[PDB]
Amino acid sequence: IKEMPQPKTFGELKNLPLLNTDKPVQALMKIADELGEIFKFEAPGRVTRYLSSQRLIKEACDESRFDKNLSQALKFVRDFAGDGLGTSWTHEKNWKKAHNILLPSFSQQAMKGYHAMMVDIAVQLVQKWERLNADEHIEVPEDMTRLTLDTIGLCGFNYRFNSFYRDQPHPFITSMVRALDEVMNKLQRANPDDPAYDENKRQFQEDIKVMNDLVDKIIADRKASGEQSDDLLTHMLNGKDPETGEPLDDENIRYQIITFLIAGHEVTSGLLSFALYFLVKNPHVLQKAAEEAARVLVDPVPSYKQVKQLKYVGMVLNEALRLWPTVPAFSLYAKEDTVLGGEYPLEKGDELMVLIPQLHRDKTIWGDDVEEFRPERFENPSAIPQHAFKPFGNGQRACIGQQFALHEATLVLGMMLKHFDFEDHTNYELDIKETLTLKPEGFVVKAKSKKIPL
Ligand code: HEM
Ligand SMILES: O=C(CCCCCn1ccnc1)N[C@@H](Cc1ccccc1)C(=O)O
Repeated sequence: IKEMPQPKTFGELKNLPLLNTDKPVQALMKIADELGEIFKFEAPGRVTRYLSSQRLIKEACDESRFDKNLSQALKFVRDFAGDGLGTSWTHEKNWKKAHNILLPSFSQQAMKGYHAMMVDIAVQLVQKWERLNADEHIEVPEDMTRLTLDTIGLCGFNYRFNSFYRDQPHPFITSMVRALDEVMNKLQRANPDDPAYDENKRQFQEDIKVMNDLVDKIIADRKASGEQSDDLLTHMLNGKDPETGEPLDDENIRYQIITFLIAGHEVTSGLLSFALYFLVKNPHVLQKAAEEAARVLVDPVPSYKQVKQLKYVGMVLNEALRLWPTVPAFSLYAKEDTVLGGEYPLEKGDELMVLIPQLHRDKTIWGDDVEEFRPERFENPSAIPQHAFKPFGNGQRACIGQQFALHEATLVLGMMLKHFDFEDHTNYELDIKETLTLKPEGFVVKAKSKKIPL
């Protein structure tokens, strides 16, 4: 029996003030560096344990011993994502129902049907960059978010956000981002009941109403038109859970749409942003990825099959997910009393946090060059030990969107590498801005067209 370490405390507030910082994930990584593979973390009314080693996390990923927990972040997101798939407990009827209904909509096979709509947006991104003047640069996260948001709007409910036509965000996105911002602020409040936050709370209630009203209208409009487009909304309106034989109701459909819009916004564009960052910081890797793009993408527009042949691009994306996974943690609870790692006894209901970026730096798994960007680490998933790489979560509660995210990311990065040479013209210094996701803030490049037509 080992006593786990714990970072510095602040009297009655326990460890909570350590989260009152601009970059809490990066702060928690630094604590893990200092304290090792497990540390206790306490706040008023809260005890959890942060795990960072594959040795312990492989046990935590045992679904017979641990189930998904809603972290405080997820509990707060649930105020607007409801019992959508990402904020529901495994035992809620709507989790298994929606899971069973949506699985075929998200399979590798379903990507063949989304492919054309993803290409539509990817070409818009390429045309924007083809149309820049010589003296201009690219705001990378900003453009990647235009791409990923538009892609989930079109594939998700046949709706064009038309993000490449505008600077101001869509009304829905204004409220979604402000809601997510309130969540992060609320996690950092030492005195969350202070009347100083009454306005924040009033604003949050307003932003929830905007998200609900706008998505409910999307659903109502679709029902009234009878249109049967090949999108997630159509699948949810028509699908029946094989098990219960029931369809999802409209309220839960709205929560799923809200869930997908969160996931497909900065969470997914973060992957592309970090990938392009690592590529321009590693020119030999960029060249190898660019050589593959040119070899495989022989037609004016990529086909579904060509995207699947972009193996090295897929390895680039996995290595980007290894260093900066854009859902940086998830939470579990013990289903019964159990012992973690032969050393840490846990009681039924005890909570764990999996600190993914720190797992992905476990030198006993990856070797001493863990900070280097080497996509070749992913040549053979069979050489990687169990549960060493978890950017999409675990088990039946893993990311249902994983194939969607990787297909759109591989497609557009492939096209970017085919059509442009890239210059890190400012010698950009990585600055990772934290929301509930991660972004290389202010990352900019210049792109010189290879003048290959579409
Ligand atoms: C690179 C982009 C993405 C990453 C890194 C990511 C990561 C994750 C992770 C780690 C989880 C587990 C969370 C937990 O255990 O609390 C998760 C769950 C989920 N993700 Fe993603 N995701 C991405 C993109 C997407 C997209 C594009 C969609 C949908 C369009 C999506 C939909 C979901 C859903 C619905 C769940 C909940 C699944 C369930 O519990 O049944 N994700 N994601
Ligand atoms: O460590 C984290 C990282 C954030 C996890 C959410 C990530 N994500 C984003 C979208 N979907 C999930 N979050 C803990 C913080 C905490 C610990 C103890 C006491 C208070 C807060 C939590 O949210 O509970």
